[PDB]
Parts: sequence; structure tokens; C-alpha cells
Amino acid sequence: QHMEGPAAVHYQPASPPRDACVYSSCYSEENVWKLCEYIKNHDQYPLEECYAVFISNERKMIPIWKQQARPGDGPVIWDYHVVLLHVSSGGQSFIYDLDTVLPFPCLFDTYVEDAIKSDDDIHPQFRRKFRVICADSYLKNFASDRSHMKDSSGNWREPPPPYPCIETGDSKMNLNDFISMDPKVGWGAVYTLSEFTHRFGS
Repeated sequence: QHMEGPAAVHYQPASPPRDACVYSSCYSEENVWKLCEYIKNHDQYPLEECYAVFISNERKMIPIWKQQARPGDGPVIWDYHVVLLHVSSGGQSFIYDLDTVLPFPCLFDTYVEDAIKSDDDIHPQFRRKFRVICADSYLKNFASDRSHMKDSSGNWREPPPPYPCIETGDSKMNLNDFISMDPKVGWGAVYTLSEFTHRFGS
């Protein structure tokens, strides 16, 4: 036997159940934005405990396992993917990924072990980096006009979410500044996988 040695065994989710959340396939940046908006308006948790997490790399090709789009043991290769991180006040982190087949929410270490996996044996151009943006800053600064989701004739590659584009007073499109993992660009902090797990893991 091994003791763990605060443990959020009675943790109450910060969102409704998965199937009650606003969701559009291939718009995880907006799915996460809508979770942040829910948390802000629900007055259950401080918004400052929550983070939007962009996952990508220089070549924009990241594997993620346990994804609903490819049931089974293989990964989805995304250009980028976004999840919500809640660092609960006792220190235990939870990941909210509407696209995972893992629990919603999922303990941080379980998500990193099963959905992300180690980069040690991954071909280097597929290795993952993480941009972590406070949810308040994400709601204040993110904007997307969805122009990246159209084909060469201007028609939707994937059907858009059923509400108007997210925009701010300062921008109608800055998605590339969140997908970027250049720390000189955008908002938040950029981590390698080992830095990310060192920072938030138990």
C-alpha cells in the first residue's frame, strides 16, 4: 500500500455535465471560452482559479489520445486544441475537455498520463507545448472571426457555433496569437510538457 499523504475527493464541477455544455466540433477555443463565461456568471468559483490552455507546437501538429473524434487507442493529430484547467483552492487541478472520452472533468495527472502521454519517445516535431491563459484575460482578450475555418471558396470546413463570433473592442481576430507558442507573442505563459506537468501536477 501507498498513501497519498488537500484531496478534492468531494470536488464539485465548475460546469454543467458534458452533454449540457455548449459545444461545436473543431471549435474548442470557443467551447472553452463558453465554459469560462459560464464560470464567470455562475459565482461558484473565482474566475482567477481557471485557465484556458492552448496546446500546439511550431509545426502545428500535436497528438492527443482519448479523443472522441477517434475512439480507440490511437491519437488525433490536431493543429491545436484547447482545454480548461481549474486549479482548485486545495491545489488539485482538473481538466475540462469537452472532446475527451476521459471523465469531464478529469484529474490533472490522469489527463496528462492518458490523453497527453510522455514526449520522451515522441518524434520531436510532434512534441506538445502549452499556453496557459488566466480565464479572466481569455474572456477579456480572445477574438475569433472564424476565417480560418473556411475552404478555398469561402465555404465552411466545419459548421460554425450557433451564435455570433466572439470579438472584443480591440480585435475581431487574434486566434493565431493563442495558437502561437512563442512567449514573445500573446497573453499568458508558455510551457513545455515537462514544465507544464511540473507546474500543475500533484
